[PDB]
Amino acid sequence: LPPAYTNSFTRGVYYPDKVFRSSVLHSTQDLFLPFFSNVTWFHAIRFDNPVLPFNDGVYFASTEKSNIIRGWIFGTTLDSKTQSLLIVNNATNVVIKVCEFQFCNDPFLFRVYSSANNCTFEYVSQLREFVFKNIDGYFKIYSKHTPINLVRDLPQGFSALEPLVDLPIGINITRFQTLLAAAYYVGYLQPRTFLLKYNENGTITDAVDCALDPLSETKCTLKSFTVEKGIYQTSNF
Amino acid sequence: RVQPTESIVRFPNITNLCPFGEVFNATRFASVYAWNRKRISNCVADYSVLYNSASFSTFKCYGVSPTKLNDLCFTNVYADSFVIRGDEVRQIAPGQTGKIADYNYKLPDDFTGCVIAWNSNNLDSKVGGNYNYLYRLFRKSNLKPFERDISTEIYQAGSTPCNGVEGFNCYFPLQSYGFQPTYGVGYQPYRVVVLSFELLHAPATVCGPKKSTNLVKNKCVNFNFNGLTGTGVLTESNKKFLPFQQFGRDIDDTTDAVRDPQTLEILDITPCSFGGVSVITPGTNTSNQVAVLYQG
Amino acid sequence: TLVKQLSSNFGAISSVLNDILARLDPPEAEVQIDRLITGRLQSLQTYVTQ
Ligand SMILES: *[C@@H]1O[C@H](CO)[C@@H](O)[C@H](O)[C@H]1NC(C)=O
Ligand SMILES: *[C@@H]1O[C@H](CO)[C@@H](O)[C@H](O)[C@H]1NC(C)=O
Ligand SMILES: *[C@@H]1O[C@H](CO)[C@@H](O)[C@H](O)[C@H]1NC(C)=O
Ligand SMILES: *[C@@H]1O[C@H](CO)[C@@H](O)[C@H](O)[C@H]1NC(C)=O
Ligand SMILES: *[C@@H]1O[C@H](CO)[C@@H](O)[C@H](O)[C@H]1NC(C)=O
Ligand SMILES: *[C@@H]1O[C@H](CO)[C@@H](O)[C@H](O)[C@H]1NC(C)=O
Ligand SMILES: *[C@@H]1O[C@H](CO)[C@@H](O)[C@H](O)[C@H]1NC(C)=O
Ligand SMILES: *[C@@H]1O[C@H](CO)[C@@H](O)[C@H](O)[C@H]1NC(C)=O
Repeated sequence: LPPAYTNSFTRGVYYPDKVFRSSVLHSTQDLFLPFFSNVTWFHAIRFDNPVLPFNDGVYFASTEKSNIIRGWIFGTTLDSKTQSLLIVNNATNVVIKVCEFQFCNDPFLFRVYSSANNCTFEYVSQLREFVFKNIDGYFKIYSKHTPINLVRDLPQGFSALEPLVDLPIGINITRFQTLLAAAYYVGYLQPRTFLLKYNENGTITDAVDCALDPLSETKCTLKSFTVEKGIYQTSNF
Repeated sequence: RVQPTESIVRFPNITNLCPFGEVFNATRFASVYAWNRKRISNCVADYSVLYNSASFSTFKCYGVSPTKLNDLCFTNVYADSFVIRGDEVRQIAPGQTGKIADYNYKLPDDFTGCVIAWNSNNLDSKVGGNYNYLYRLFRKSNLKPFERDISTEIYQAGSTPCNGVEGFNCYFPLQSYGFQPTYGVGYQPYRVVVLSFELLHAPATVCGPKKSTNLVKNKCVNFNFNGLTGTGVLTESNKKFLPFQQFGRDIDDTTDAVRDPQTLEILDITPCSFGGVSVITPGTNTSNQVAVLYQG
Repeated sequence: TLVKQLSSNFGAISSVLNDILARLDPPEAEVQIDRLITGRLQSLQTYVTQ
């Protein structure tokens, strides 16, 4: 079945750092998901569990009702010849392992790996939107869950993403694959510059792409969400 | 300016000692081409037993003064250990050339850390031959900083691709050190360790020995909060920090809120009043009495 | 703009003097402090002229 496509509507905005602000505008230069992006749509229910590229960050948005999706695997070759990463959430805890695994052809839910030879890091604990990044050997996860029942597509609205955990793993990453009615979206991040508005309490309420269309560019230049009649200078081609 | 009266420091509880027992007292070192890396955190780094202890040959390092080491809160210090020849100790520096500095191990230009090297001739000398140390000699291009390669393929010097024959114009990139006690000091094997770390970019866990003190409010004091330094009064805060935020900033890009690393309470900081001084006089010809105006 | 000119390195390693006074002794902190002084003097002169 050929892949389907859709458009995200101002989604994937997370707090760039751990510094509090209030009632101020701020410009940041970091990896984001561009507005009105061309995100790929998958249907897992006929099977669709393809290994998807992990270029420099993935915005993983999944809608669930019976908790069908389990986790993700991260690595390069996934044949125990190199180092691999594991994040599995079963009914009790979120297992995290960094070992050499002989991953199976179709790992679902427990047929995951044939064997585990060498292990480096382990950890055992006691609508969803996720963002994964790997910079300077740190694996960062931003997440926030919000219920929705409005439309069967991706609803349009603005929601911030709060930092959850940072795992000092520091491995080489190029590919990933999800661990399995169920559907999920996959979007790719890329380096852009954004403008963020903080309300009185300190929660992101709106954003503007600095380089989407000329009006948004002028808004970014003026550092204001309202622009009056006139002519303004932007840049040089 | 209202002169600050007291000084306070706030650090969390740290009791573990950094795992330097297996770093400097290591019984064996790894090959330099496949250099070792280790992550150190959640410990107090006492440098009084490094600079003021067993004589290390060199302690060249830039960016951070060695004396002030115990007074800073670092961020995810790194330890790298390997063995290089005595002539090769000079190559471990930014803006350096050489086979080791270009094909084996490179440092970034803005490197902040301390490199340590000491004599290791006695423990790494064999009369029959100490050939357990391997070094890189041939590679495609200059290694990027903080990058490791362990590929072992027959290097093609010119034309006539080797295809794994190691014939003419085909040499093995990896060669073995031969270490006798009956050699020179310049050829003597050296055990060298490299420390690299960040500074004030994230919540920190390594801070060194610094006795914590009490806290005071509504008085112009000097304060140290996880290494951050500044002058101002401490007051109760009405802001609402999220449980993932540890600092507060304003339009002026200067900190105005800070969370206590012990009581988990947020504090507001405001500057001490400075103003200006003006003198009011009717002229020295008429009288000498004057009036002083402390502005604003 | 005068306020915001206080967050520029001007060729130093940090934009805050409290991080220059620490982690460094005077002999090599002096050059970076000189760079900061030159930058801030230039900013002050420009503002005064305007
Ligand atoms: C998105 O990408 C697909 C494949 O690259 C393409 O067929 C489609 O026209 C693009 N745009 C939309 C709106 O789907
Ligand atoms: C989840 O996995 C962990 C470790 O793999 C195991 O200890 C635990 O019993 C599992 N729980 C369930 C409900 O399978
Ligand atoms: C990796 O596994 C191999 C084979 O099991 C073993 O010989 C080697 O010592 C292991 N290395 C590490 C670092 O665990
Ligand atoms: C990661 O692995 C891929 C696949 O071989 C490789 O092309 C890439 O250069 C590797 N990157 C690093 C940093 O090792
Ligand atoms: C800030 O939070 C308080 C309490 O949660 C709420 O009453 C108030 O409306 C919030 N402010 C804004 C601008 O949403
Ligand atoms: C190495 O061991 C000796 C005792 O054998 C001890 O005095 C010294 O402090 C140790 N050095 C390190 C770095 O642990
Ligand atoms: C440190 O110890 C004190 C008492 O010894 C305790 O109250 C506090 O919760 C501990 N942790 C921190 C972060 O201060
Ligand atoms: C000072 O005051 C006296 C008395 O008012 C006056 O005669 C004189 O001219 C004034 N100036 C000087 C320089 O004395």
